[PDB]
Amino acid sequence: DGRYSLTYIYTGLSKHVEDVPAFQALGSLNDLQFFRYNSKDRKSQPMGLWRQVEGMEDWKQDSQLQKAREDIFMETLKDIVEYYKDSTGSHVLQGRFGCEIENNRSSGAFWKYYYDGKDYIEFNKEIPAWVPFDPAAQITKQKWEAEPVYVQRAKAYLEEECPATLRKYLKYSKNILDRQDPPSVVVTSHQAPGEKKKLKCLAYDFYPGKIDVHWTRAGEVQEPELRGDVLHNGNGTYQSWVVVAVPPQDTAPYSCHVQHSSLAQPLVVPWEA
Ligand SMILES: *[C@@H]1O[C@H](CO)[C@@H](O[C@@H]2O[C@H](CO)[C@@H](O)[C@H](O)[C@H]2NC(C)=O)[C@H](O)[C@H]1NC(C)=O
Ligand SMILES: *[C@@H]1O[C@H](CO)[C@@H](O)[C@H](O)[C@H]1NC(C)=O
Repeated sequence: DGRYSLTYIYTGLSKHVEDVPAFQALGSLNDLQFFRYNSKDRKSQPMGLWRQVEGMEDWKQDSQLQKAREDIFMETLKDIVEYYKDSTGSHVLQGRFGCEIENNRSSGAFWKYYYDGKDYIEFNKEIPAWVPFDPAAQITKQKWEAEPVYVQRAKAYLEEECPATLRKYLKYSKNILDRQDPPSVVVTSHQAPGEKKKLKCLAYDFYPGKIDVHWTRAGEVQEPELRGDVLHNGNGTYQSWVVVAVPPQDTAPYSCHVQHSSLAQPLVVPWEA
């Protein structure tokens, strides 16, 4: 088996402006986002290729869960501002948590918070306890450890529930995270009035993202003039391109090359002037 990670990111603003939700949550599985939730619509919604996966999660229920998470989160943000006596200001609290497995074996877990961008508090499951980094965190810690169960629960969340959720999801996501969709390529050219002719090699509809794309001028690998790539989350696919400018009198042979993990051997696509 390989590496898999389940990450969540919560964002809360103490004085949100118009059109910006006070609370936002999102979740990822590896390099893809599978869900989202904000305090405006208050609904946990699958995203990307997960919008088509059935029976992996009861979104209606997970929404009740996010609403409850939101309440605690925003109360936390509220208490920090109350502590700095600055409710007139605009502040942010960000949370990060999740885990990762490698070869079906839990390989890591994390739970950390940031206030106005600085480390606020984080959970150390080995102790187990919260570690304050900011003075107001001393209060927060006192609250999250007011009963013996609490840390026990937090430790149980990272060591048992989270990795269980991740495994459950992997069961329904093989057709998503384990894909090896081969790249479709397209060589194209454009002549800018006054400029040289440029050739653009495009690799698309492929996954995983790791890919090798380069041109060759007479069997000679060229230095790209431009270069970019993108991940279309709704699709779960990448696109990577390269662009070379060609001398207005060059006659040499131009061919594009693509190497990807899903290919038994590299691909070549010459440009026919
Ligand atoms: C995945 O989504 C991307 C982005 O929506 C698709 O790319 C678009 O494809 C259409 C027609 O093929 C083009 O007209 C658009 O210009 C493309 N968007 C851009 C700017 O990248 C892609 O085709 C989708 N792949 C699959 C397999 O559905
Ligand atoms: C790991 O995968 C096995 C099958 O490969 C599964 O039965 C098990 O529940 C998973 N996690 C463990 C070791 O509990």
